[PDB]
Amino acid sequence: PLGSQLVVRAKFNFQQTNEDELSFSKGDVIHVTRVEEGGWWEGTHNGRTGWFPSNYVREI
Ligand SMILES: [Cl-]
Ligand SMILES: [Cl-]
Ligand SMILES: [Hg+2]
Ligand SMILES: [Hg+2]
Ligand SMILES: [Hg+2]
Repeated sequence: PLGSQLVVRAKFNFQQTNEDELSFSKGDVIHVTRVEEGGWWEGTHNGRTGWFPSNYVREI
């Protein structure tokens, strides 16, 4: 559970590949909540929480 206040911006549109993943549109800002090796981070956006590809975002 990330303690710092990391925010990222989506570089692409992402359709969740699983129910536990975050769908989002290019330009959306995501608040990172978990960061695990493997390329998938967990995050929040508009009250929704889930995993997403870390290579789809740019740290703000
Ligand atoms: Cl969205
Ligand atoms: Cl948005
Ligand atoms: Hg992956
Ligand atoms: Hg969203
Ligand atoms: Hg939003």
